[PDB]
Amino acid sequence: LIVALTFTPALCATILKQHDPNKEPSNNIFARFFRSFNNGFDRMSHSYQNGVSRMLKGKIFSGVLYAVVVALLVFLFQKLPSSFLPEEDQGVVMTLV
Amino acid sequence: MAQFFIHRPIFAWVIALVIMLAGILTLTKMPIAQYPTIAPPTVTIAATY
Amino acid sequence: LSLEERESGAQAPFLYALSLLIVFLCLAALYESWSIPFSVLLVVPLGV
Ligand SMILES: CCCCCCCCCCCCCCCCCC(=O)OC[C@H](COP(=O)(O)OCCN)OC(=O)CCCCCCCCCCCCCCCCC
Repeated sequence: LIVALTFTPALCATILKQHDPNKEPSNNIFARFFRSFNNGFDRMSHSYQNGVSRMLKGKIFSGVLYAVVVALLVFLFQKLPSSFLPEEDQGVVMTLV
Repeated sequence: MAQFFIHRPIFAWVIALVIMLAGILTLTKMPIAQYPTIAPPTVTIAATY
Repeated sequence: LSLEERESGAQAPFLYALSLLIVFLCLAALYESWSIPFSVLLVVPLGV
């Protein structure tokens, strides 16, 4: 938190350069890989928003999914076996005779 | 405060450098273990008849 | 003291350099410039 409030505002003020106008289009193989990724994430965000709306209007579906997750969480916490600290290969063996 | 450093980038650079310098110096004399000191005390008594 | 003697001497110079670097950094922060602190550091011999 201290760094975010002191160091990073300074670097944002000094290292970033101002050029987002209409003047500059650019074509590069790397550039294509980022434009596609941005389009994909835009699609993802639209789908997320639509799903949020459809979960809002459907209370039964939401509550049921929620209940199911909680039940599986309880069951799994019962089923998982326990231990203290994992066993390692420390390269020595002791025999008792 | 953020506004304060937006205009004194050299001062922020100095703060960062001082922090880093303290830690680099700290590591040179830091102990290295596998775990911290964790075993409890054990006193044993011995006697013969 | 003979056993102690060996360790004491060697470390001393390094701390002067360490001090000098920190003084420069604090001066640079004070003056908001990496240049001016030199004008201050240069007077160090005058004292000695
Ligand atoms: C995409 C690229 C990004 C890459 C970023 C790089 C990583 C940044 C994170 C740096 C933090 C490193 C932390 C190191 C912890 C190591 C833990 C350890 O096991 O210690 C071993 C050792 C201490 O024991 P010993 O072997 O006795 O050595 C001391 C005497 N020589 O340790 C030692 O020998 C002493 C170690 C001193 C620490 C050196 C720190 C290096 C800092 C590099 C940062 C540079 C950042 C650029 C700054 C811009 C400046 C304008």
